[PDB]
Amino acid sequence: IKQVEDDIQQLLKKINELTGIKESDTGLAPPALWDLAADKQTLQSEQPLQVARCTKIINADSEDPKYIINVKQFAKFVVDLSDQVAPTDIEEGMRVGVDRNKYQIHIPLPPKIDPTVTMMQVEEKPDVTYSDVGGCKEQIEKLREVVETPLLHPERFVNLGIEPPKGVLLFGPPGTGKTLCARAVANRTDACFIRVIGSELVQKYVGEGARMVRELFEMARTKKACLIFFDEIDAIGGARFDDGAGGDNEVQRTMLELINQLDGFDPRGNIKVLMATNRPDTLDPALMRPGRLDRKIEFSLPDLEGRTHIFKIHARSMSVERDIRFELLARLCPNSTGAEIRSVCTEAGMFAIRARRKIATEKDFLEAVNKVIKSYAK
Amino acid sequence: IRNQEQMKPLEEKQEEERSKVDDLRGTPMSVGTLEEIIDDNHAIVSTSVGSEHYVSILSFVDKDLLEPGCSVLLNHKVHAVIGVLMDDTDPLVTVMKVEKAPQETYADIGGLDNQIQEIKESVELPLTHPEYYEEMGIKPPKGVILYGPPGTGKTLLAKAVANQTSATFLRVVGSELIQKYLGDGPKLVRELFRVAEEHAPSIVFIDEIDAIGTKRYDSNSGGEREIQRTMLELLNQLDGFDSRGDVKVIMATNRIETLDPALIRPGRIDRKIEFPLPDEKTKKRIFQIHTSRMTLADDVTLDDLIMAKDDLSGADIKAICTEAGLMALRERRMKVTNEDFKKSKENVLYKKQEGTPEGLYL
Amino acid sequence: LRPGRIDRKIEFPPPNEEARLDILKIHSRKMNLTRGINLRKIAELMPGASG
Repeated sequence: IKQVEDDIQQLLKKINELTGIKESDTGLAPPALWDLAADKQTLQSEQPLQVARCTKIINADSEDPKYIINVKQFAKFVVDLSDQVAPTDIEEGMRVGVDRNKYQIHIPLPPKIDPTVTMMQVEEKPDVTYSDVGGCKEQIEKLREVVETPLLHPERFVNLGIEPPKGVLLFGPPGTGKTLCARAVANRTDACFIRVIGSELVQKYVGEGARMVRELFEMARTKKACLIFFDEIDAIGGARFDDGAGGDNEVQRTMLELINQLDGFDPRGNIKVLMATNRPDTLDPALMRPGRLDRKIEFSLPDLEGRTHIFKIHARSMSVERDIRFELLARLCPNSTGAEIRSVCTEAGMFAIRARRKIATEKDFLEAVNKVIKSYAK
Repeated sequence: IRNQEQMKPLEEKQEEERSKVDDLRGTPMSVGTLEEIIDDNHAIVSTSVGSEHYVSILSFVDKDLLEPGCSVLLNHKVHAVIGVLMDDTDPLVTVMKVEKAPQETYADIGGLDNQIQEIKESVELPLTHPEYYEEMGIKPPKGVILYGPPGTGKTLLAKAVANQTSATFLRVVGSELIQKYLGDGPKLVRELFRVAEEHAPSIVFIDEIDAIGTKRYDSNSGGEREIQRTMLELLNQLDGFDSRGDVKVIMATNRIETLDPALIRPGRIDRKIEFPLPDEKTKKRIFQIHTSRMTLADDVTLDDLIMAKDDLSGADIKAICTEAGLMALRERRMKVTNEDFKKSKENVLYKKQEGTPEGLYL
Repeated sequence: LRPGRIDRKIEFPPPNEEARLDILKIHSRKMNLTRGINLRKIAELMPGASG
């Protein structure tokens, strides 16, 4: 029954496309297909590049009318009179423009400030919002002021004549909500969260590493308003001042290259940088220094009242009987950060499940402390 | 009759479509690669041929089955998409076997019982019961750590558990992730995670490493950089994304006091599982199953050999029998005698010790 | 060394006077020499030494 319909669907699309390919075939054509994953009522006529792929390159200029710009190993051929209109923007090549190398060839579109080819994680908006707040409370308050507020109300900052920082720093243990906090603002702030793992950027062969740093920044510039999330930069973050001793130079080159882009001629833009370190101490003075790093946002030993808010979050899912109060126990319990506070609770539900009861009890809670006290000490 | 009516115009239309594809399909058909996906009805392609031609895609194949960097078929002079290539290589990642439902069960070991309930409650139990996790509102632990002198029951228990649990088991050898090559080691851990995600739900058995033992107080060092570079990415994968069941982790280490608390991270791992030492009664239990398999005789005194034993786990025991069994086989008899048991018990005793005693605390 | 990741681990003896006599014999079957030689003497001349 379905089958008849499916056959009719191929056939109708086929006849219209055959006519279009016959036509497109004449005069040749660019890189070889259409992929849609936007809308067809918004179509670009600037396409990203850093090299010029050419396939024909038909154009209008007086000194010749089908001028080409390559740099490729075989056919690196170029314009016959320098700097005369060639690519037709991104006609017959889809990234034809100009070569980074240069041969005094025309630039309708630049070889820098483009997304180009990449290896990237861009991660569309999260879903999380408040999940360990209580001692993560301070960290929230400041992060909104730094990241969100400039994008929400920029016009205000200009009247005053103040410009906001470009980077903030995160430290303390990950997966305690140090980590959550960066995603939680990413979802609220509505700007693309771009996740680069510094350790990945590290490569087997030199110069490549610099190349990567550069590529990231060109993309970053184009899109204006974005967040670069650096996962535990210490691999190519500082430790280091020793000036080589055998490929401690290669990692240092990447670290120095990043500085160039930051301190350089670029300016901030709407670009925000979140850095992630273990203990901030590791990192070098150049990475610390103002005119790139200014605010360092911290974590902390959570006050008692705080613990309760986290427990309060947890208690909506967890079947309870409220006639007992967790805060009294919590004063007696070891002082520990947010992650252990959720974990003891999580342990508590299991004992119930064995007991063959569906509601929490005072009894469950007593048990959890003995295991947990043991677990840090292994 | 309703069917007939659809059928009359259809049959020809059905043939016509097949004729139309065959025109495209016509030999040869060159493989090439889609560089990148430019969503405003474009894409980047690298051709090792010469010509490229921007075409509309056929309706069998769509762009939703096109991924960046994919291999696709191009014609050699009209360079159009017939289909995407369906021929893919071997997982190139570090040593893995995947196995659905292994032979062995956990009824063969005995006297170890408590530990067996611990893994049970964590791994097996949520699969069995949705709604018990809903009441509580939480996940069973993501992962556990099994710690003891190398697999005498650690290893046994894992094999057993994969049959029970009825999902794909993937066992990875962790040392093998270590490479003295700058790119190789990180690429492997990221491929290891990639492979997990496809096969989900899945069980990850991590065989012990040297490299989870070292963190220092630097976060990377001028020493062997790679072992910590790798160690970090293990963490990032874990504290980035929590599974209730999509990935279950079994971790194994000889000693857990080598490990780092960074590595544990409470609220992923909450369970630390400890195999007790050899306890006297247990030795007899484990043994009774091993002898059953083998010939047995009415001059065997089961207790006497166990009594003579002290601080020996199941593996040596499984081993003693096997050794003795060989002697018998040389004699070409299937009868077992005391004598056999004595020589084998002596060989294994000879080899383990040369120490001096710290007893006599009385 | 952990047992049961082991099966048999077998000794290979260091060479000896009996042994040396017969390897010499094998080798000699590859090349032509006189008949009427006492080889027995020759192995003895040897102290310990590898095959």
